[PDB]
Amino acid sequence: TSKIALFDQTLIASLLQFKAYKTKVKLKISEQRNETSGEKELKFEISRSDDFEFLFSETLNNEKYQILARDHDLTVDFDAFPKVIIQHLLCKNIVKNLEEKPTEINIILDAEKNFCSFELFSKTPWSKGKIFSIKLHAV
Amino acid sequence: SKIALFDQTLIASLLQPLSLNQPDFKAYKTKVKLKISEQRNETSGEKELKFEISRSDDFEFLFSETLNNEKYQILARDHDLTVDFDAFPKVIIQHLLCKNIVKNLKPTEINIILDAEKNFCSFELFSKTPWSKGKIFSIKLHAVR
Repeated sequence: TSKIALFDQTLIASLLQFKAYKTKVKLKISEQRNETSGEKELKFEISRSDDFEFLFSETLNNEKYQILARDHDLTVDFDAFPKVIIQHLLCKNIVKNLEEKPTEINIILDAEKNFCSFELFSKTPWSKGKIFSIKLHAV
Repeated sequence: SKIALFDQTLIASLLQPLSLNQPDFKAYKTKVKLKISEQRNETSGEKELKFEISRSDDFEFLFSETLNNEKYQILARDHDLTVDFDAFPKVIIQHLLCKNIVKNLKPTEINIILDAEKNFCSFELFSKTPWSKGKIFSIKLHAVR
């Protein structure tokens, strides 16, 4: 409940299995309250305007986030995490890519389709600049 | 055939222990001279990258490390570097060349951790991001003696 949409946009992501493919994916990031505990939650939803069976999501609470900031050396707290992610996605690189090969979003699919890994990057002159990778589960 | 690629005085945050037998490390902002040079190994002829840290405050303050391609591969692995050994110095140096137009008319970005016996010091370089400290790499430098 108390679901506030913070980001809802179609992005170009390169999909992986091991042949790569740049495809359009809908990413939704929203704020919600856990029904039993009332605690703040962050929900990530990935879907495709073509594949209807392509539905993945993950809900993060503060505990789940601590694992994510441990694995990716994030210094931002759970509250600021979506603000800096959404700022990166919407405000930072306003570069239009002509579509009738590098991507800042990588999606790695499971052969069984039980999940997928959603990866966000901010390239640097010396590294790929991985921000975080989140495991999204089949809906 | 040693060539100095970078030679500048930088502000670093220095951590040094009270003693070899005590937990306490005290922290200081201090000016250190960093020198990055390229050279050829005398026996093998292979390309080497040398890092040297010194400071006018203490003639006994002399640390260095020489990286060859193999040593670098370990460093690249530990810090997820995607640039090759040849490009590494050019990129790091281009990063360090900082025109601060902060014409006044304290985040450091360099951390140095010392040994109690002064046998080594860990040199760490950072480029802050909105979500992280942005560690570029850390290099263990050894006492020059």
